[PDB]
Amino acid sequence: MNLNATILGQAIAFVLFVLFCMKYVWPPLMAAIEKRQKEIADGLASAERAHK
Amino acid sequence: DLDLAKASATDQLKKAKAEAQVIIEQANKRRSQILDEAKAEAEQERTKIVAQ
Repeated sequence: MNLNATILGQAIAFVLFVLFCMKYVWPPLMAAIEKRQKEIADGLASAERAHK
Repeated sequence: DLDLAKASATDQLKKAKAEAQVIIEQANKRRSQILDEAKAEAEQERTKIVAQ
């Protein structure tokens, strides 16, 4: 259809949602998920070590 | 499982460490008895030799 200035206004909205997401959203969620994964992995690892 | 293996460990060493000594004690006891017989007989045959 018709190109518009909106292609420029939307580039502001895009970049800003990527920075706030990158900083606040992603790092903590991945931190929590990895914190669960590590605990179960190493707990069972300790379990099989003591068994032997 | 970590709790259980520790308990089994402690108990198994409990059995083995002492039982080694109880069997060694049986050994020493029979040693003492056998030496009693040995000395008694080594004395008793002096009678046969002197009568000869």
